[PDB]
Amino acid sequence: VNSFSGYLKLTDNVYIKNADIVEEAKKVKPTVVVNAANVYLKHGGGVAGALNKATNNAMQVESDDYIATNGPLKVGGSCVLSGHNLAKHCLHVVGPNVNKGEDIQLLKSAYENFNQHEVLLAPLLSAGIFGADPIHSLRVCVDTVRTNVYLAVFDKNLYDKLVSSFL
Ligand SMILES: O=C(N[C@H]1c2ccccc2C[C@H]1C(=O)O)c1ccc(NC(=O)C2CC2)cc1
Repeated sequence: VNSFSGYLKLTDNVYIKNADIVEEAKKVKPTVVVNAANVYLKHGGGVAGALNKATNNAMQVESDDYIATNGPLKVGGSCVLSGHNLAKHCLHVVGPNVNKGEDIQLLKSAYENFNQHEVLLAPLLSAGIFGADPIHSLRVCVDTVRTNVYLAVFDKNLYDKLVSSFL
């Protein structure tokens, strides 16, 4: 039993809710919140900008030190950093950004990072300002992630479309 509330169950291990991932993280304080990161960990907008703002920019400060030491992530890769006031840990995962021309096949590799964590609160990777089709992202999630994932979808209209079209 866990503390996630109001989710629709899609499969054995994937759950979905119309929710603001920031508000959801603040209430649940999950072990892992996933950030929709880029390779530079520049958290300017979308989910990343929102999560970083909620940390009062502490996420960005920590991220800048990470990059200065380690260099950029790979598209499809991830790193574990602090969850600050939102979660124990933040798993920064880089899905391909279609608005930069990155290969959508890398979306499966991106979701594979979730399998290193037993339970996660997450957005749909490569959705929103990353330019992928969220219906496709949900399909890849379901077909790739085997651990327990609680998906937060900010837009109610999109949430309803994702549920109604789910196979
Ligand atoms: O952009 C956002 N979500 C979309 C996005 C973008 C980029 C990558 C993946 C995704 C998934 C997509 C979604 O709706 O699930 C987003 C989510 C939450 C906030 N919360 C706040 O601003 C708090 C109220 C002050 C802001 C933006």
